[PDB]
Amino acid sequence: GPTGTGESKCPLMVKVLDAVRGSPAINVAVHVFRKAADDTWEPFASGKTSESGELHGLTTEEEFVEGIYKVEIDTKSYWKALGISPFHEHAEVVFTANDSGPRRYTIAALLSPYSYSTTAVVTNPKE
Amino acid sequence: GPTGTGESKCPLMVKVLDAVRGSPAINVAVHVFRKAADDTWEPFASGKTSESGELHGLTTEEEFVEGIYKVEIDTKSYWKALGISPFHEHAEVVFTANDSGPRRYTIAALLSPYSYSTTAVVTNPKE
Ligand SMILES: CC1=C(/C=C/C(C)=C/C=C\C(C)=C/C(=O)O)C(C)(C)CCC1
Ligand SMILES: CC1=C(/C=C/C(C)=C/C=C\C(C)=C/C(=O)O)C(C)(C)CCC1
Repeated sequence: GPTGTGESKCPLMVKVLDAVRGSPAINVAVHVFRKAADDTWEPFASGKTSESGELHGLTTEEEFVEGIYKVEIDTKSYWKALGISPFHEHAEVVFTANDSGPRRYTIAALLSPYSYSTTAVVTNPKE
Repeated sequence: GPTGTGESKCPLMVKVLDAVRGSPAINVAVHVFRKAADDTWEPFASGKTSESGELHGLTTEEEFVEGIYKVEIDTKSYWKALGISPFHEHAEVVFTANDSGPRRYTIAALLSPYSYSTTAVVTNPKE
């Protein structure tokens, strides 16, 4: 498993779906941050979802150390570009990772203009 | 039940449900904040949900002016009290409050240990 800003066995993956059109939510910007020593959020990784609504390759197993991470989904620009003025500014998922060892995390979000749902699927690696 | 920063017509209400037990999520801490010129968040109101899982009297119409607000729900303390290991650190809902539109805002949240869903009901009448 590789080291730095690429994809190991992809420890963090984000998947976003659209509940109004019944399709993946394409081109949604995603920003990830790690809480720093000094209690503030430092930028950790970023990207855009693909044609299938997924974003892989945000980090490696070597760079994804234990910590508190924040994944911010720009849902507002997403809906605005489809001409809807949605309710939320963005959708955020904050969680503690790899505190009992490394794990793979998939963060999924289902979006509607006035509602969002999020779920996480966590698997214990090995290959 | 409870309250916050003083009781009026109830321009903002929060309701929290438990998907694991099919009940209202009681005694959950809720904090609300208003975004400031310097872009940081300032405390605005807070409280704990009552027996029916609702939190009212957080603000009043004079004080609730346009801006961007953040509602933070301490979901982690809620699952720990139940003996469940939860995934999220808390649930946040960030939205812009506008005059133009409707006035009553109900933010509802349905919690599971690895997943949460949030919806907003914005009306002209009550609740
Ligand atoms: C049910 C559900 C969710 C998970 C969806 C997943 C895990 C979808 C995987 C593949 C799909 C839906 C088909 C596809 O890409 O073609 C999320 C967390 C969004 C929250 C709302 C309820
Ligand atoms: C969040 C949530 C849910 C609960 C909603 C509740 C308890 C709403 C109460 C009042 C509302 C939404 C405003 C209105 O008075 O019209 C259900 C179980 C549907 C599942 C999806 C997630």
